[PDB]
Amino acid sequence: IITPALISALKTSFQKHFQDALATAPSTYLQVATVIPSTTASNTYGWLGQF
Amino acid sequence: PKLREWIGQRVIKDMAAQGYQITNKLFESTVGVKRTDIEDDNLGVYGPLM
Repeated sequence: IITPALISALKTSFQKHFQDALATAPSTYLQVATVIPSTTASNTYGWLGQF
Repeated sequence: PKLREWIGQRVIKDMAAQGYQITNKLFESTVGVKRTDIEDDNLGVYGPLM
């Protein structure tokens, strides 16, 4: 009645659920924020002080 | 210029010996990197900047 297959199916269903939810999440920070990816130990980014 | 009517005469273009002297100019800009974030591998910056 309960097997790892059922747990994996529920995991995939939840994955799809909240992936769809997040993909449609409202965006408001991008209006007044700048997105900057980082890879490791990122603490300094010297584009500031330049106009 | 406009189509002119014959009166037994000829009319050549009017305006001549004049100019405007636009005097084109030049513009530039520059940006920096600070040489620090390269070590940190924070190369995400400078994409949206450019």
